[PDB]
Amino acid sequence: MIQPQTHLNVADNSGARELMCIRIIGASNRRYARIGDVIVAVIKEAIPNTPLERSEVIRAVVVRTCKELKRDNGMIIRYDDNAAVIIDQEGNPKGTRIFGAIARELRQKFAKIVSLAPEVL
Amino acid sequence: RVKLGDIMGILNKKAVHAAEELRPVPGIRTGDIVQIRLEVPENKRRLSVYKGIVISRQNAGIHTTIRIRRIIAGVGVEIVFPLYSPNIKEIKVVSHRKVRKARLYYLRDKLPRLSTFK
Amino acid sequence: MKHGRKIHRLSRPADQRRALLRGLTTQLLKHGRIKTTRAKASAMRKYVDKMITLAKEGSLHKRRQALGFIYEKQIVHALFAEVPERYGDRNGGYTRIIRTLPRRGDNAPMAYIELV
Amino acid sequence: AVPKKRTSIYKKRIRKNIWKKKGYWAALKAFSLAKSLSTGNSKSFFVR
Amino acid sequence: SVDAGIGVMGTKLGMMSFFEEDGTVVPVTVIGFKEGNIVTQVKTESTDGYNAVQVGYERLRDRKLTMPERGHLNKAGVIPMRHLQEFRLVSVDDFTPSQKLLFEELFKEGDMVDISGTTIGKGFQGGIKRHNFKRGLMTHGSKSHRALGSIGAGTTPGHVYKGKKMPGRMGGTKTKIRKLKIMKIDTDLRVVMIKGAVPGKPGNLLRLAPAKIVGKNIPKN
RNA sequence: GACAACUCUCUCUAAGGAACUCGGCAAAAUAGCCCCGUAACUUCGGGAGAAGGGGUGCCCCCUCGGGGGUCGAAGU
RNA sequence: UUCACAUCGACGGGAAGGUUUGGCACCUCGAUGUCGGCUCUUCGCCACCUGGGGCUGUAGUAUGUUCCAAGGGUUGGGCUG
RNA sequence: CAUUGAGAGGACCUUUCCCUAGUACGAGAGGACCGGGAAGGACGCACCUCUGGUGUACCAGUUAUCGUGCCCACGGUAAACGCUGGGUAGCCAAGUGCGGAGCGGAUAACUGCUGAAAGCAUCUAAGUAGUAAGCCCACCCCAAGAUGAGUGCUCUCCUA
RNA sequence: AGAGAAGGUCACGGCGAGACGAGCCGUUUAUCAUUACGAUAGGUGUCAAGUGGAAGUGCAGUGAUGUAUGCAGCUGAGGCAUCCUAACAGACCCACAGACUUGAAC
Ligand SMILES: [Mg+2]
Ligand SMILES: [Mg+2]
Ligand SMILES: [Mg+2]
Ligand SMILES: [Mg+2]
Ligand SMILES: [Mg+2]
Ligand SMILES: [Mg+2]
Ligand SMILES: [Mg+2]
Ligand SMILES: [Mg+2]
Ligand SMILES: [Mg+2]
Ligand SMILES: [Mg+2]
Ligand SMILES: [Mg+2]
Ligand SMILES: [Mg+2]
Ligand SMILES: [Mg+2]
Ligand SMILES: [Mg+2]
Ligand SMILES: [Mg+2]
Ligand SMILES: [Mg+2]
Ligand SMILES: [Mg+2]
Ligand SMILES: [Mg+2]
Ligand SMILES: [Mg+2]
Ligand SMILES: [Mg+2]
Ligand SMILES: [Mg+2]
Ligand SMILES: [Mg+2]
Ligand SMILES: [Mg+2]
Ligand SMILES: [Mg+2]
Ligand SMILES: [Mg+2]
Ligand SMILES: [Mg+2]
Ligand SMILES: [Mg+2]
Ligand SMILES: [Mg+2]
Ligand SMILES: [Mg+2]
Ligand SMILES: [Mg+2]
Ligand SMILES: [Mg+2]
Ligand SMILES: [Mg+2]
Ligand SMILES: [Mg+2]
Ligand SMILES: [Mg+2]
Ligand SMILES: [Mg+2]
Ligand SMILES: [Mg+2]
Ligand SMILES: [Mg+2]
Ligand SMILES: [Mg+2]
Ligand SMILES: [Mg+2]
Ligand SMILES: [Mg+2]
Ligand SMILES: [Mg+2]
Ligand SMILES: [Mg+2]
Ligand SMILES: [Mg+2]
Ligand SMILES: [Mg+2]
Ligand SMILES: [Mg+2]
Ligand SMILES: [Mg+2]
Ligand SMILES: [Mg+2]
Ligand SMILES: [Mg+2]
Ligand SMILES: [Mg+2]
Ligand SMILES: [Mg+2]
Ligand SMILES: [Mg+2]
Ligand SMILES: [Mg+2]
Ligand SMILES: [Mg+2]
Ligand SMILES: [Mg+2]
Ligand SMILES: [Mg+2]
Ligand SMILES: [Mg+2]
Ligand SMILES: [Mg+2]
Ligand SMILES: [Mg+2]
Ligand SMILES: [Mg+2]
Ligand SMILES: [Mg+2]
Ligand SMILES: [Mg+2]
Ligand SMILES: [Mg+2]
Ligand SMILES: [Mg+2]
Ligand SMILES: [Mg+2]
Ligand SMILES: [Mg+2]
Ligand SMILES: [Mg+2]
Ligand SMILES: [Mg+2]
Ligand SMILES: [Mg+2]
Ligand SMILES: [Mg+2]
Ligand SMILES: [Mg+2]
Ligand SMILES: [Mg+2]
Ligand SMILES: [Mg+2]
Ligand SMILES: [Mg+2]
Ligand SMILES: [Mg+2]
Ligand SMILES: [Mg+2]
Ligand SMILES: [Mg+2]
Ligand SMILES: [Mg+2]
Ligand SMILES: [Mg+2]
Repeated sequence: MIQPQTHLNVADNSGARELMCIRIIGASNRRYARIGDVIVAVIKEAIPNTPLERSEVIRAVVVRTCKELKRDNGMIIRYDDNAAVIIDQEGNPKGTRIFGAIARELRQKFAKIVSLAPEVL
Repeated sequence: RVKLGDIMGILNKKAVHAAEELRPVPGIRTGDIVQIRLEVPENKRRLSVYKGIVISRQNAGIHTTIRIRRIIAGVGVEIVFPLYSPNIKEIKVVSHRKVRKARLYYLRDKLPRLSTFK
Repeated sequence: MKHGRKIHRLSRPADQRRALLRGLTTQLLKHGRIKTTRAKASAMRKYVDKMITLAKEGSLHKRRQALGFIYEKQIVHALFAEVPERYGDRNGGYTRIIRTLPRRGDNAPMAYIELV
Repeated sequence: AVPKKRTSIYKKRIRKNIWKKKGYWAALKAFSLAKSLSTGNSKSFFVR
Repeated sequence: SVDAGIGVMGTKLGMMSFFEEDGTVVPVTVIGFKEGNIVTQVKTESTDGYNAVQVGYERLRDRKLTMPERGHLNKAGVIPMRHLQEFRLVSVDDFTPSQKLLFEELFKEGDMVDISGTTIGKGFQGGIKRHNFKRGLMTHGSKSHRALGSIGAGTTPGHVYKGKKMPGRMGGTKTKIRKLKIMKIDTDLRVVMIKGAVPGKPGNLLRLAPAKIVGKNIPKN
């Protein structure tokens, strides 16, 4: 349930420490980013001397919410923080290595991302 | 011959005996460290293994629910399993923790140490 | 709204309504019959029966639970004496409510609640 | 908000008659109640 | 509003969860039945002006029914019933007064139904709750909050419009929920499980018809 | 008595956290005590309770603060 | 590129509307009062999108212009009285 | 009791993506019309199985203090919960379902077929054919105070 | 004029109905013996559910406290049973075979 002005942690190498979400995309006029949605964020805090400068406008996909994802098993999933992964407009992650768990719900639109994951839920 | 309120309760008891027949379900309470094995609709090869502590158990009928908390790669994950689900294969109690509540929701605000397993 | 909210409010806040009911039941057990407003009566049923059903068992536990409801000890002990005698066979339903002429001052509907 | 005009005699008589009709239903309850206490058979009712 | 096929009536018993082999949980309303669903009367185009069949539902003690009604069910040769309803068909040849309907013969599995019932009464409700009015500002200076807003334009037109949305009574009405699905029929308990919600709390009275699809089940116009 | 809308005095609210608005207006937050630590700047008095951090209940034991135990999700 | 009329259209002319800046002083002066937001509508069409078309300097994709069409839609912020 | 429906309203909205097919089209680069399929958005109608919010019905911890003779244990107060941690029913959404169907009717623009007035031509004068998120029926609620007060089934009209 | 038609209102017990009116359900609570229809509310008994391990008495400990008795104790706005209380007593309205004409039938 990411929405504009929400702050996020980044899940990969890409050298952004923190993102502020400004827009949800592809959802038409929706206000809610949930897992698997592309958001336009900006960089707030960066990891120094990295290809990414703060105050950059970038795309990222939301891989973790504190809201709850519902599969068809009746299974539910809730993380402790919000996080996204910074991508290209191709679906390829800019940074090459991902932290944290992800879901099998991303397997359709993003292959790379499920691949680089340390754990899958 | 069955009166109606009876019908509503009865259908749950039928469902649960029907499900406990195929797959007997363990005595499972709050504060129980637990290992679960899911049959995922994708990957026939390996049935997913979720470890973790039980923070809550909501009893209702066929849909009785268990909430497993675990720290994974530094990110706290809680998962909610319907207990009688066909997609669960094996479930067992690894260990038992001594707890004074019915729901440990306070495990979010505590340190990661307490959610760390395996 | 209220659907399925079953409680009697008696137009008092929670604290006062509790204390009211404690009071009214110590009165009922002390005098055996009393005159009140139909609302207060209908509300008071439940707690009367709670005390009676309580004293049917008699354990130090139960007795402590009654002492912490009723105001006057003496009445409680009297209960735990009398009740096994007087109510032993009656399975529930220990109160009669016999309604009367309304009050002159406000036209509040009255009633007579009896310990049966 | 105020009354731009003064209410005409007849309309006022109709509204007050409406308020007087409640007396009619009260008189019916009262009558029925009297005929109930006038047999001395009611165990739900009490008078002193 | 000519209705496709005969429907039956039933009682809403409340909802539970229902698994499928692959572990898909569908929430289902459980619709029970009672002694009834008996054709009461049949109305011919000639006699009544149109074609319809009146089914009775709930049984009842005899006393509770009124003399006119009891006479109405004595003409049929049927047991006393609480609720009567009418279904409106295009062809009534299959039905005779006193005939009985079985919901097991009119409804298979994977079939589409339509559930009519009465809604939960929420009483007298404000503008917010009844029409989804946005509430005004809670804090900086503002005295409005849950209030209705302005109700019209200025000197012209100089009166409020008809149908202008306002607080009044909400709920408690005949509602129809289109295109539902029947998950499982239980013969033992004579119950039907339907995927999703139907109006009203348990102990309601429902009407189930086979779904009206505006192209293919109904007269074109 | 009843427990509608709505107004007012109040308590709480999932995810987010000023996106509200003329304006963080109003609310929420902080808070005692002991201990460590404390900047630019200066009329050398200040700034300063700067900031920021730790400790805190109840039992025994020792010295006249320290150690050991023990409950609770939480100890001014 | 040829070609006034795909698209522009100078010099001039003929209109409609009553939303701009105005003229008038018929209007109310006692307490018939201007611009923005909130809430809440509603209507017009000179059509921004969505439905159907004609012409193109329309290969295709995308346009351009115009015809019918007002059923629905018309975001969230930084900035300003 | 059950209904017909004059009239009145609500709703008939929209975006990507995938087959068609990398097919027509073009030297290439680019890349379709038409018709099928899914997922979304907004909006509407419900609903409480799940996830929750509240829940001054309840349950537990716990501070100060006054009661119950004192320990124990409970009760009061700390406005309209002392402060916290949970919560069933209700109500509710962020949760769950469902909806937007029509080889129906008549048209606007336009495209047409037969075809005269003007032995040629012309979509028009006769007569007709396609066709729009528009118009009207169908969908959903209301509805005979529709004083034009409808139709249907049954019931009741005692005693002197 | 007596009486009280069918039905209605009131009364009385209620509600998932309700600002009030209105709506809906009840009003001796069956019999059964093979279905179902005769439990409205409260109480009582049991069940789901919540909370999370009662008091008392034992043991361990210098003590705060832990542990056994015990899925305990409290609660149970939800179900299902059972007439134990209250649905007692009753009251009011209400009964010109449906004015008049014209055809048709007999
Ligand atoms: Mg739950
Ligand atoms: Mg008052
Ligand atoms: Mg208090
Ligand atoms: Mg009770
Ligand atoms: Mg009826
Ligand atoms: Mg209601
Ligand atoms: Mg708003
Ligand atoms: Mg205010
Ligand atoms: Mg006027
Ligand atoms: Mg009040
Ligand atoms: Mg307070
Ligand atoms: Mg919040
Ligand atoms: Mg929070
Ligand atoms: Mg938060
Ligand atoms: Mg923050
Ligand atoms: Mg701002
Ligand atoms: Mg700012
Ligand atoms: Mg703004
Ligand atoms: Mg302030
Ligand atoms: Mg404050
Ligand atoms: Mg504080
Ligand atoms: Mg300090
Ligand atoms: Mg300073
Ligand atoms: Mg501190
Ligand atoms: Mg400590
Ligand atoms: Mg020209
Ligand atoms: Mg003048
Ligand atoms: Mg004035
Ligand atoms: Mg136009
Ligand atoms: Mg267009
Ligand atoms: Mg065009
Ligand atoms: Mg081109
Ligand atoms: Mg339009
Ligand atoms: Mg319009
Ligand atoms: Mg518009
Ligand atoms: Mg109808
Ligand atoms: Mg019509
Ligand atoms: Mg009219
Ligand atoms: Mg219409
Ligand atoms: Mg349509
Ligand atoms: Mg090709
Ligand atoms: Mg298409
Ligand atoms: Mg859709
Ligand atoms: Mg729920
Ligand atoms: Mg529930
Ligand atoms: Mg809570
Ligand atoms: Mg709840
Ligand atoms: Mg004392
Ligand atoms: Mg206390
Ligand atoms: Mg005091
Ligand atoms: Mg005070
Ligand atoms: Mg007070
Ligand atoms: Mg609380
Ligand atoms: Mg939905
Ligand atoms: Mg035509
Ligand atoms: Mg042409
Ligand atoms: Mg010719
Ligand atoms: Mg021709
Ligand atoms: Mg013609
Ligand atoms: Mg057509
Ligand atoms: Mg159309
Ligand atoms: Mg369409
Ligand atoms: Mg009529
Ligand atoms: Mg007439
Ligand atoms: Mg009668
Ligand atoms: Mg009435
Ligand atoms: Mg009543
Ligand atoms: Mg009676
Ligand atoms: Mg009962
Ligand atoms: Mg009941
Ligand atoms: Mg004990
Ligand atoms: Mg206690
Ligand atoms: Mg000892
Ligand atoms: Mg339990
Ligand atoms: Mg019985
Ligand atoms: Mg009795
Ligand atoms: Mg006659
Ligand atoms: Mg005559």
